[PDB]
Amino acid sequence: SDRVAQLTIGNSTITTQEAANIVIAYGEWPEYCPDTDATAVDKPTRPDVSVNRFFTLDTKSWAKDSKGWYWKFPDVLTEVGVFGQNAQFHYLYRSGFCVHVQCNASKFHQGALLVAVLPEYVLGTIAGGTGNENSHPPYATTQPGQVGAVLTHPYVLDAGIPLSQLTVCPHQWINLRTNNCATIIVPYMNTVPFDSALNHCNFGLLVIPVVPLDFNAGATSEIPITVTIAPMCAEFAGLRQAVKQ
Amino acid sequence: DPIADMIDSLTALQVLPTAANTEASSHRLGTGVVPALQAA
Repeated sequence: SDRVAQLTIGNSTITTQEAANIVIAYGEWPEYCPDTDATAVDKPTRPDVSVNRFFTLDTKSWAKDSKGWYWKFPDVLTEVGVFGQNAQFHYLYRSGFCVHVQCNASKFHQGALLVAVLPEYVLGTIAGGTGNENSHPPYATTQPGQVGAVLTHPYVLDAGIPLSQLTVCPHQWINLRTNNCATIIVPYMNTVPFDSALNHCNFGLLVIPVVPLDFNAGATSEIPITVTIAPMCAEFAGLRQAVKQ
Repeated sequence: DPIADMIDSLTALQVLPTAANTEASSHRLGTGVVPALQAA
């Protein structure tokens, strides 16, 4: 009876009846910055309900030949709600996250998704194909917003590193015969206690179908994937006029 | 003695190995106490 779960934070609640555990990334819960680690001297703001709540992004469609999707954090929320306004009016930000990915299907469907969190997900290019061009990814690719982007070569994760050892990162699976959701709680990971929300992305969320989706003709062919996220201990400092990017 | 007029620094050092800490403070409203106005 641990297959049922309820996540309540702010004015939002997620219920699930077909779940695995909750993964706490590297065994650490999100926290506020203590006085020994802080360096900036001004008092930070902690809104504590209007920013620490569940945010639901756009919905993907799992087809039979999907490659995979990725999102960048906290780039997905810089234009959404009161979190997106505090991130534009302040210079520094610090927070953890609770990521929840939903995908339900019937008992006659099959497939498996790998849902992983990779910190400092730096993207590469195909270098013009032949390897001679020093190409760089565009701004819509490195920071795709709340919509997200599609992976072009998911076997090398578009960065030259294999998918087969992506499970060294905090991860869960969505196996369609077993569960319909995955939940990872991520703390703040950086070399600095605060950072910019418009210039730096802490981690990337990767959702890749390792086993492809399959069903017989006559069943439902529209299988969607929804991502719902929540900041946990959001702090903001360095107040100045609003800067969008 | 017959003749009575023949009878007849500001700062110090301290060891400071680190820079100074910052204390927490709140707002302040009142008269008479103005730490921001100086005289160069």
